[PDB]
Amino acid sequence: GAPTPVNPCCYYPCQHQGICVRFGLDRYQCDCTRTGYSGPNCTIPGLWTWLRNSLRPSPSFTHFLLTHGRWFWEFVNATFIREMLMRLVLTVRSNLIPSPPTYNSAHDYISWESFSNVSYYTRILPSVPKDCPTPMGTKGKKQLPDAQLLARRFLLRRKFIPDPQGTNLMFAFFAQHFTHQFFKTSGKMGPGFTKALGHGVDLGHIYGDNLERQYQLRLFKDGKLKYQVLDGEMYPPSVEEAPVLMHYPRGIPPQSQMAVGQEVFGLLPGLMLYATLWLREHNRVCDLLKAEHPTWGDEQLFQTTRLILIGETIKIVIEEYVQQLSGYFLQLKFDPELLFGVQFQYRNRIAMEFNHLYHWHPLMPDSFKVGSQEYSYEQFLFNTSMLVDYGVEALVDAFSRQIAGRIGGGRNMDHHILHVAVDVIRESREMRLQPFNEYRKRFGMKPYTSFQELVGEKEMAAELEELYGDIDALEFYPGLLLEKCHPNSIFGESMIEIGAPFSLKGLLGNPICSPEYWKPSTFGGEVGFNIVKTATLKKLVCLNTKTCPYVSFRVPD
Amino acid sequence: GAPTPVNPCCYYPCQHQGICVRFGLDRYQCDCTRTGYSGPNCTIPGLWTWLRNSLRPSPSFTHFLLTHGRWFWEFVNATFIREMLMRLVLTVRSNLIPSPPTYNSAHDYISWESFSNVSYYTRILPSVPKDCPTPMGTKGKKQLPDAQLLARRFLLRRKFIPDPQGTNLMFAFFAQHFTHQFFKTSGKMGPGFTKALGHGVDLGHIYGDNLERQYQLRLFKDGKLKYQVLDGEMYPPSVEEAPVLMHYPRGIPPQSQMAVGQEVFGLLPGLMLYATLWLREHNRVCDLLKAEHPTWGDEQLFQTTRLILIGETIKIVIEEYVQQLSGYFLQLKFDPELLFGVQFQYRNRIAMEFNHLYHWHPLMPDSFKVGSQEYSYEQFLFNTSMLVDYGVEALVDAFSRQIAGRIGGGRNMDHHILHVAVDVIRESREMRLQPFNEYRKRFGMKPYTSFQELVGEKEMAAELEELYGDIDALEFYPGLLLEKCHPNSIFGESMIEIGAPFSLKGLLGNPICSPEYWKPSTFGGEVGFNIVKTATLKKLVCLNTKTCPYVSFRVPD
Ligand SMILES: *[C@@H]1O[C@H](CO)[C@@H](O[C@@H]2O[C@H](CO)[C@@H](O)[C@H](O)[C@H]2NC(C)=O)[C@H](O)[C@H]1NC(C)=O
Ligand SMILES: *[C@@H]1O[C@H](CO)[C@@H](O[C@@H]2O[C@H](CO)[C@@H](O)[C@H](O)[C@H]2NC(C)=O)[C@H](O)[C@H]1NC(C)=O
Ligand SMILES: *[C@@H]1O[C@H](CO)[C@@H](O[C@@H]2O[C@H](CO)[C@@H](O)[C@H](O)[C@H]2NC(C)=O)[C@H](O)[C@H]1NC(C)=O
Ligand SMILES: *[C@@H]1O[C@H](CO)[C@@H](O[C@@H]2O[C@H](CO)[C@@H](O)[C@H](O)[C@H]2NC(C)=O)[C@H](O)[C@H]1NC(C)=O
Repeated sequence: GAPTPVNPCCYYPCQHQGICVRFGLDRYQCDCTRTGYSGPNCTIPGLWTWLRNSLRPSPSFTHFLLTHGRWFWEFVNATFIREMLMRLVLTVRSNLIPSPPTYNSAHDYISWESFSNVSYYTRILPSVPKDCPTPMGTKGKKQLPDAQLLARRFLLRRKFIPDPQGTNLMFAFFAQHFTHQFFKTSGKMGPGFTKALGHGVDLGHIYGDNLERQYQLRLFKDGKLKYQVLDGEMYPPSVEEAPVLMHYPRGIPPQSQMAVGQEVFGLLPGLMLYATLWLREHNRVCDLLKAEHPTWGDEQLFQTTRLILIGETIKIVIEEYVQQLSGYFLQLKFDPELLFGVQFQYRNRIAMEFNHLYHWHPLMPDSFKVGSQEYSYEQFLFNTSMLVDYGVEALVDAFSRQIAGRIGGGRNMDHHILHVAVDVIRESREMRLQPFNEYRKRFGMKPYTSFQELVGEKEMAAELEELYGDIDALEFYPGLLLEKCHPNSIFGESMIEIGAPFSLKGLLGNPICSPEYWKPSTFGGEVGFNIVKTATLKKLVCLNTKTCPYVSFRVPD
Repeated sequence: GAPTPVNPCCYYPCQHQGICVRFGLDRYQCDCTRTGYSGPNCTIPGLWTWLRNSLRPSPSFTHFLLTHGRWFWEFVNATFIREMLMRLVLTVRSNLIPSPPTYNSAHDYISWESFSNVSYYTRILPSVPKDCPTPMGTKGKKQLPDAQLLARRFLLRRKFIPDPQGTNLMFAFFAQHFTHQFFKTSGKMGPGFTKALGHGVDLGHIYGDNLERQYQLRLFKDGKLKYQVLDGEMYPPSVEEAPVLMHYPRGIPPQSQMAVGQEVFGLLPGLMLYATLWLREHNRVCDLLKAEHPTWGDEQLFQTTRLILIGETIKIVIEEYVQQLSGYFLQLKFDPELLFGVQFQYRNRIAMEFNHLYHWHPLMPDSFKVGSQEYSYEQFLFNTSMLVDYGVEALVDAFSRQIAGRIGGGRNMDHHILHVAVDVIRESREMRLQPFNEYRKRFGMKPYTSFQELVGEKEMAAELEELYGDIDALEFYPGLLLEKCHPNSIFGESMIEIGAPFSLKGLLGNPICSPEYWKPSTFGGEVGFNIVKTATLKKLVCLNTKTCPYVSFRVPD
């Protein structure tokens, strides 16, 4: 007879990535192995770490240096300091992600099932044990706030708040397209599994997440994908030409449906726009390789073109996508040679927290203005002809001229897609993610002392306090999307400091960035190795279109 | 109209791991990227490589230093020079294996299908193109020698030639058991595929190569495996208790069959001996963890014990298995911390050449002497009661007292298993492996100038020449098993210089050897982390048996 002692790991006693291990019935034991710190809680700093801890600048101070005084960055970008700084950004950001994946949605410990079964989403911090007092550990209330009252009172958009950095819809449809290749949650299996077993930039949203779908999408002649030429322009093939199951709506004839790598891409003109572009790019590279290598088979023309398009994707994401997102004056550079000196596992496992912080649905606008007229949400969604009605040139120019919404600060998510945020809050609770403050301590940040320190103003913090009860019990999604934005930035501090470790580890953590693959012979000679380099977003649109329209991630000024 | 020019890569023009790339119709282009050398054939040495190339000792000279003058090695083993040398052996041997796997049985080039589809055997050197003059490239005859006349005239044993190092059958049954966890060729798919997707030391031959087989083999109580206690001793469960398909012979009742991880282990008393031992070891560790962690579930008791047994396997293979095999006076040490300074991918992909050089069937003796009597091959094979008739103690002592056969030099493969060598020569030809000399140049060795330089004597070289026609056309299997043995060694030079890169890369290339996993919390506290360390072969037998018999890899002297 006893009051059933509390699980000591509910208090999160370990600090600095210390592993809480339960011993006996009520004791714990923090494993501070190579965590830099020692002691019963990994709070006593070692010699080397006490030096770096008292010399590390504030994370909000580093972002200030990278966004002011442009004259200093003009010189850095034109010397070898740029390469030397890039080696520092890639090394420091990647050290936070475990080199082999530690845990997953079923095991809160190192295990061979967590390492081998690639059908699982991995994770960085283990889940809250089911025998904790509160559903968030030891702090907060006995029942979390309402999932819909949270999304309506804080996340629902009232009026469109533009992005201060000028990010356009061409970036939004790129983000949705580029991420659906490793964010594919299986509805039949559950909320912690993925059909995208590639776990990174495999372009599974172009060639299919399996092999049968890949064969049915390929022409098997000159290594090309099946292409359907419509009134002069080249579009992806019709569904009856490439009979792979697409999630097209019922009733629309197969002459209108278009088969692509992903199953859902045919439900938006923007998602179908990029799938048309990469298919034009894929068939474009196949012509340039057959010229250099006539004595090549069908398979080698395809598998070598895949690595090239994987190469262009990693470059455009590093030097244009992340660049626009950060707003840094320091020009980012995708050079895998910068990591040849460091120990860096060229493997990646998609974490369930990365899927979480990537819900940038506030990007989407109130309506979609394609040139002359202005399509509504019900007119834009599931439109099976707008891509062919306008062509790639018109839609690319149209999306590059409309501003997207600010991410941080909250109250900027359009109400047609507010239900996605409610599924995120619900999934975050069924995965049992640790509080927002506990994830900051994992990513080198002090926890928020008050609620006003999080949101920035007094009114929103007052309601967020009575709902949760404690700042150490705030969930992961609200803290990210309700955090106060940096001045003239797209989102708050915690979005940059947590999102950057996952991105660079997922981009440079590709086998093509390894010394074994980063050769010109991998991409079929120097002709193909120079397609990976010098690859821009304009060279993706304007090299595959009849005319060259305006295409970038910012709106004209 | 033309004579259809020869494929220039049939001449293997590139040297020093240079990649032959075909350009146009008849030209080639060697990619010497980071190969150390430059020029049209990667034959012109760079500055750093010309220094190391004129200062690298002979591979037959390094083996002489490690096998003579024991007094010098007494001091090295008792100082930090042992650790410093071990860091050198692990780093230099592993640099030959590609960090991500380069090619496989279907692609002779870097490709995402070669990297992602783990159902393939990878490879180090690409295959001979189908448009080469000879089946071995450009040298040799138009038809390779007979597969059976080669195995009967050179590989077939005449009289038993013992192992000069004293390797016993306890080593042989360990080798066959330990390797069947990553050497499982799928008969239905073909000769280049594997059912052992773990690709390393996953102990899939204990817990099953899939998940359904794992569940059906587990007791799901205290994380143990289903165990069948027979007359006091603990044996693996009967097949009707763990209904997973075993390849037991037809007719024998299920009361006699025993279900284990692998399907074939029930066809030898030696294979069933180790499966009984590890099952006793697995259920032994489960008792030691439940004491330290009472508040643990069934899953964590199992998955943590798996990592411990994976840890003991890597240690016993490094410090006892490879140690006995090498005969070095330098004591080998399994310390993953020695690779924390080097860039080392803690991932492994099983190569088809590693499956090749591991055909040590000359280990098997003429007959099996179990204590008093002497069982023949037809009495030993498929014996469903000898393990229970004698117990683990008797069979372990019996196998540790009988010498095994020499591997190199040829003419030492027992005729009951000579058909395995014929399948190896046939598989080597259907995989189209490069000549034996071309694999030596890949593993830092000069090619054999003559046939006498290979075998050592005049008569065997004379017949091997008229069969093949050229020393640059000798296949991979005969060159390995017909090579002249080192003085008083188990096999020749090329077996040590090619086998060591694959082993250390496959042992240290495990995620548990990574800094992220090599913590005491991974193995459930310091109690379990010290089971991985100090784990010996005697502590595997004598800690799970009633009596402690003689158990080692050598025979008493
Ligand atoms: C280590 O961390 C814990 C958790 O934050 C600290 O809190 C103690 O938790 C134990 C639970 O077993 C309680 O019995 C103590 O009363 C708690 N202490 C306090 C001050 O609240 C613990 O103090 C930390 N240990 C050290 C040495 O700092
Ligand atoms: C799908 O998009 C097409 C155009 O891309 C829509 O058809 C146009 O609708 C506008 C109304 O704003 C008319 O002015 C045009 O004449 C139409 N053109 C064509 C070719 O149809 C269509 O209505 C959209 N479908 C849905 C369901 O909204
Ligand atoms: C590079 O390696 C090749 C292959 O060993 C050498 O052999 C030449 O191969 C080409 C095939 O295109 C023939 O036309 C030449 O006649 C071969 N040369 C000789 C001497 O046999 C080639 O010589 C090497 N190149 C260099 C510069 O050493
Ligand atoms: C399987 O092995 C058992 C013993 O492990 C064999 O049975 C023994 O055979 C010997 C003959 O050398 C007899 O002297 C023993 O009395 C037998 N003991 C038992 C318990 O049967 C058996 O013959 C073997 N089976 C085959 C097919 O060879």
